[PDB]
Amino acid sequence: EIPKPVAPAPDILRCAYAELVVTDLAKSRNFYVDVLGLHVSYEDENQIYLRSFEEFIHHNLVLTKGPVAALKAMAFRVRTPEDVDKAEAYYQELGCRTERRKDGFVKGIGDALRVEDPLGFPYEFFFETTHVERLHMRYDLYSAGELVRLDHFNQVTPDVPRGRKYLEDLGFRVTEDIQDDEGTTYAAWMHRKGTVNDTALTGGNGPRLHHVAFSTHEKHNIIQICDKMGALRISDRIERGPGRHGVSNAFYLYILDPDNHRIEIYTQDYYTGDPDNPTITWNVHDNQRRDWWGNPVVPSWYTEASKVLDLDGNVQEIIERTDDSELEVTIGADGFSFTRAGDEDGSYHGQASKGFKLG
Amino acid sequence: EIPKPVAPAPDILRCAYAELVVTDLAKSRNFYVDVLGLHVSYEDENQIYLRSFEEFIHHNLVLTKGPVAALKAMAFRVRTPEDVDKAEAYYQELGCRTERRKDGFVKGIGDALRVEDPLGFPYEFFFETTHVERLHMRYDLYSAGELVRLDHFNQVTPDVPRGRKYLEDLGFRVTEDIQDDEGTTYAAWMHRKGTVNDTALTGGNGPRLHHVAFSTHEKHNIIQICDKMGALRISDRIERGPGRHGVSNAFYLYILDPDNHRIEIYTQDYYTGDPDNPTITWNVHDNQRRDWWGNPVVPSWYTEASKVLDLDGNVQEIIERTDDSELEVTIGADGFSFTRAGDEDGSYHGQASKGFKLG
Amino acid sequence: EIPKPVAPAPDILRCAYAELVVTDLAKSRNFYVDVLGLHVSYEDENQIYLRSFEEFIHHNLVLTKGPVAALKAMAFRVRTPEDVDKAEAYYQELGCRTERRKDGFVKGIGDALRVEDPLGFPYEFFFETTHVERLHMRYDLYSAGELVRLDHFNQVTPDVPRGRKYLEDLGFRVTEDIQDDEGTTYAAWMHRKGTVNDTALTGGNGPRLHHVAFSTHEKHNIIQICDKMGALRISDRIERGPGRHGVSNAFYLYILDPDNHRIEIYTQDYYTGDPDNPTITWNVHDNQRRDWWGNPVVPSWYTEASKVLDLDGNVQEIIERTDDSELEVTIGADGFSFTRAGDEDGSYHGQAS
Amino acid sequence: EIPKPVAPAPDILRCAYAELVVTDLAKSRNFYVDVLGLHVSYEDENQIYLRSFEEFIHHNLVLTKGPVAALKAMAFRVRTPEDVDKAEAYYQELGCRTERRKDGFVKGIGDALRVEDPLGFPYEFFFETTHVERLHMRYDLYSAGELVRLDHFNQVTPDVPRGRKYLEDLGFRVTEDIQDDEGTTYAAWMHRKGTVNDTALTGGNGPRLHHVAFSTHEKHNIIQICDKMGALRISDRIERGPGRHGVSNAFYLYILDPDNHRIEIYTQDYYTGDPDNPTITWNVHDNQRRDWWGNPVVPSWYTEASKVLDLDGNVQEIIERTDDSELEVTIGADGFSFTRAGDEDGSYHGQASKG
Ligand SMILES: O=[N+]([O-])c1ccc(O)c(O)c1
Ligand SMILES: O=[N+]([O-])c1ccc(O)c(O)c1
Ligand SMILES: O=[N+]([O-])c1ccc(O)c(O)c1
Ligand SMILES: O=[N+]([O-])c1ccc(O)c(O)c1
Ligand SMILES: [Ca+2]
Ligand SMILES: [Fe+2]
Ligand SMILES: [Fe+2]
Ligand SMILES: [Fe+2]
Ligand SMILES: [Fe+2]
Repeated sequence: EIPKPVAPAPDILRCAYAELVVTDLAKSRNFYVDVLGLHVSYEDENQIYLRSFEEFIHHNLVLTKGPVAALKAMAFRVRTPEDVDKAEAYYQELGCRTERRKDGFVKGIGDALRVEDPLGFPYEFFFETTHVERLHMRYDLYSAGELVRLDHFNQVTPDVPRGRKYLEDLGFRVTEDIQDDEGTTYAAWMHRKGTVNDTALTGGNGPRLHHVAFSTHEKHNIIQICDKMGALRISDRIERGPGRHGVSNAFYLYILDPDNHRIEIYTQDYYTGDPDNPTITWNVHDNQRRDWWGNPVVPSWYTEASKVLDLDGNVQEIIERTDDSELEVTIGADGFSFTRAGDEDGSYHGQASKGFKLG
Repeated sequence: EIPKPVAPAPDILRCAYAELVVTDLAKSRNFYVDVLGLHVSYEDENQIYLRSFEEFIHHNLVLTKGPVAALKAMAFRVRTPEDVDKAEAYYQELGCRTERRKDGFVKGIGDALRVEDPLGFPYEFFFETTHVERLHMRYDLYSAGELVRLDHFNQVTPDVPRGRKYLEDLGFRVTEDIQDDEGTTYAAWMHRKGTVNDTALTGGNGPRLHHVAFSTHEKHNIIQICDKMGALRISDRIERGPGRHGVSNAFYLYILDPDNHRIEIYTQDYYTGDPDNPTITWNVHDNQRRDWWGNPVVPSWYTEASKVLDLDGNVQEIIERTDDSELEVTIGADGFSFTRAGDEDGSYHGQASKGFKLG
Repeated sequence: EIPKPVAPAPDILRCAYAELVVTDLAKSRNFYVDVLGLHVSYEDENQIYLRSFEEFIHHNLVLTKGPVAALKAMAFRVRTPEDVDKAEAYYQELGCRTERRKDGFVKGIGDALRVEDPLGFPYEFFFETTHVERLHMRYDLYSAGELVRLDHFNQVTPDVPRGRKYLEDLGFRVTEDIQDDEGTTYAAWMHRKGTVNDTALTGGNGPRLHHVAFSTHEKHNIIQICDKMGALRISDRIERGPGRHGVSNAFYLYILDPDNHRIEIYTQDYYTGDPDNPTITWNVHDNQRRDWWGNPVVPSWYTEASKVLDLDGNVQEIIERTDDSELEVTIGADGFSFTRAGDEDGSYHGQAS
Repeated sequence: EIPKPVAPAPDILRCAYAELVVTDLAKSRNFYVDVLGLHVSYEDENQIYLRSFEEFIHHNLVLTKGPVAALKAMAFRVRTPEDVDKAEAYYQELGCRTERRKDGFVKGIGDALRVEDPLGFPYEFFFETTHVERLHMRYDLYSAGELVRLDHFNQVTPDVPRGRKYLEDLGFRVTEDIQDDEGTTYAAWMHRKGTVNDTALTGGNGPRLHHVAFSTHEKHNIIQICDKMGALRISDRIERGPGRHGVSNAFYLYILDPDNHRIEIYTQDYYTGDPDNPTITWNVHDNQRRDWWGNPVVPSWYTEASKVLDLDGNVQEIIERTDDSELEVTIGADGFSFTRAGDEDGSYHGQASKG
């Protein structure tokens, strides 16, 4: 169990940006700029800085050229400069390695703290950032698939309850989770900004980064991303979806960047900002929990995720999950899922929904 | 081969309605009225007559209680009363069984001809019909999933070129089809009303009815039908979709009624009314042909379809397809499909796309 | 009355394109290409040829540089090559001036007949056209405001019944109209292709071209056009809408090009292909007939429209409507409209809504 | 000027509900339930408690039968039970009349403080509320016009800067405002929950309630409300819109209930939760500031607004605005607006846009 520090937690506003290491900067630029339409704040031979349509901070995504594709940092904005000091004290009390740079790790961010958190994830906390032109009414630029905000991160970690307690002490509130009747937690979603999540924990070998999520205004904007991928004959890069989630109630799509970093496109979840927001627990065997329409979850969604780096830039060692596997208990050989609790009709035994089995 | 009659073809306007035999009338009413929101023109203990939001003719769907669920008639409206006489002469010259009723087979239809056509299907031709209130501006009734028009039928038949040639002589024009490089045809779509199709042929054991399709205004209306089915905890009756089709370019969904009759919800195909409208042929191995986003086609879509009746109400004997099976050549153990023609990346061998094999 | 020819009418498929004369080609190009996103089929220093997303014929719009902005031709595609000969015989019998060019008037059209029709409008009939890449699945090109098809034309003419009967003889069927209890017709919509309209008649001084209409897939695509015009700070070129029409039930928007040619963006009207399609007549005083939500129709919509050219390229003289004016009877000083017939609550007198 | 208390401000989460006095409970029910589709949490012969599709607290709207239609309370939920104590101390230091009830003023709310605030408005602060079934995935109930959240209130008050300072001290942050080149402020928007507003101030004679706003998921849902109103032949109850706002960037519609209470339908504004969120100031003569498409703002939108009650249920006396009137300066006889700053073309003198 990760103890609660005596030192006060930093006041975290929201997820703010991710820095992803990519192997071919021009290929990655083609995906995030030419395909997905993100807006360039700055670029050079080594990095691309990108932001969503409604953002006013410098960026929501930094692509950094390097030898091994991986998550380098997931960054959260805090409420005041002083909260960066609070973060440093808090993580030092937790016995974590930290690095502080008064003028930032990446361009357009000022005083910043990066940490190897207790789950092995590279987190950044910052307040100071270069404001840029907020493009929210630049409909002369607006794409039919426009990504309007950064919404969340999702992390793969072997022990979800351990992680959940640590994030709750840091001030995230769990909005939804997936459990079974035998005490296992498979996933949890938790927020600061009053949406279903700012980060989330998915049970699996880790630390690895499951995805970064961007939102659109409307469901048709997500449809258009699919449509455009078809027209560009890159439909093999659509991993899963589009769908309606059970957890979050958002309309969703998962796609894969050139280094296989998974990106979610997301819209129309609900308000969670009240402190007694009802926490929703879904049973892992409920076949509407991930896709509300019952569509099967592709096995790569459960097995594949991005490497993460330590503060030296080396890949973090993976620790195997020993708790039960969501894949195995739902769509694997001894798996089970239901449409209606207690009804054999519309249940699935040892395979996925809708007539499919694991490849 | 089906010869072209000397007698002139009737001038067919459009698909108009289907008569489906259903086993439990109240359960079918719950599906078509309470779930899907179709509008009742007439009903009693034996039949329910249903129409779409923008229709002015008496009905688009007749549910007839009977012992064996099946298609009893697929009905086309012709341009004038005299075209019914033309249909009679045309099918008599073909040597088909016909039955003429001056006062109709179903309520709200007048003089009508039913035939057991050369492919074994019960076709109706009629002009006269009782007009009803056209509900197209009744936004006090409009549902979030509103079905606005009847769009088309789709028929399963073993020999597609044989059926296509016969429908062309009837005045239907091919818009799109699916072939392989060695001369096999798997499917064809053909129209009278200037959309992608009024009826279509799917290669398979037949005669069977693959589906009846209704339109919505917008893509979100289709999404709502899925969302409603999830809320009603009947997501197991969502067979396939939602998606974007390759062929037709329509946004789509397939669902199953209580007797397993398949209903397609469909929107935003293109205009085909010019006589040199460009035909489009897709290769059967192109994994964007059916779902443009590359999502796998569930095997039941290829295997399952409704019985059809002869004019005595008995089930038509099925004739087996001898040409290659689309299922087998694409997603079966020796199947294959591609994302980009000639590229092994994004190709699938012996399984479906996205990581699934056949269940 | 325009008598019906004994010569058979050409079989008209649909409205196909318009040729608009524009005064500043580059400014017009910025509007139709950079603002509206139409696709270039051909251009040079004198003309731009444009098409919609789902089109396979060469173009839906030809912009031709000239001294005086006007409609030069409104073109209808006919079913066969022989229908061009039929059109020529038909209009000759009508006593109209005609001009046949076996190699076309504009690029990408072959054998074509232009006429000064009995209402003073320059109509073209053609079959042959150069096919181009149908862009209907080119979602790499698709705009948030994408114009997907050419839908219809709308003509201003002084005597709507006279024009209506002429168009009915040509095979157009009336789908909707606006009348009053006195028996005056203010407007009528008529089709060949099985939508509410291919060419409509608006009562007013004419011949003038009221608008050309393009369709989108969805209502949000129309919203986006408005939003883009705001961002470009050209919201003054949004004339009327967005709204829901009563007549047609379509979602709509009217905007003005750099020469004040009016373009409608339009979506989601209904199927009219059956020959007994029920005709809908609205009362001119019904405040939901034009905008279903009861928003007022600004006077410029009734009074302003494009000049049209004769076959020499000179502007056609205008004939003043003598029938009652829809503007005057609804929003002028003695006009009125209602929300509910017979209810003074929600009625407007001498005054728009 | 309203002084800043020594006492700490309550931590306000969001706007939560309004109580509206209505004169005919059945006609109001028909508007809010049958036309607009709001969900009944509770009703009896005196009151209807309504909530939006995604709400879990007891209600977002209380309709209370009474002799004079008016706003009775605009309620904000606070973060903790202790914040209701803080609210009470804060308003007492401001010298405002307060009333606290441990068991609530309306059903489904527990310990609650109502105040007559420094601008004459009846504010409620509460934490405790009865949770109900959150209908957010009840797509079996979902309307083509579904109202999904309560978004904000908008208040008419004669002196905007005076009010703005008071709300900022309470912890609201200004997101957008409208000013001119002569030192006048015409409107301001301010939030707690990280949207463009939870309440807003519109310069005018007051206290009056300008509107209550509810959100939809998508723009077509707003369109459907207009289409349904046409089908019901009540299009005369559509006041303004639908449109795109300049301020807030939201898609919008304004309609009128049977007592003329104005309801906004609203979707797709932007995130404001960062404390240095950039504040946007529009010029009052910019004809894209209220409707981005330059559609004219009807004079009733400026002149008409609901009465508000004091804690005894009596109508608050209206104080006249002496600052310049947005109506007069933009669409009055001597008004002016522009499409492009400094461009005569697309400008309007002494009349509204679009003819
Ligand atoms: O329901 N799941 O599959 C979820 C729900 C929300 C998420 O953002 C996600 O990435 C997974
Ligand atoms: O691409 N296919 O799967 C199609 C395309 C159009 C249809 O109407 C259909 O039922 C199947
Ligand atoms: O109702 N009107 O104002 C209409 C309806 C359809 C149209 O295409 C139009 O241009 C005007
Ligand atoms: O721009 N205005 O007109 C606005 C902007 C936002 C609002 O919520 C409003 O009621 C008015
Ligand atoms: Ca268990
Ligand atoms: Fe996610
Ligand atoms: Fe189909
Ligand atoms: Fe029009
Ligand atoms: Fe508002």
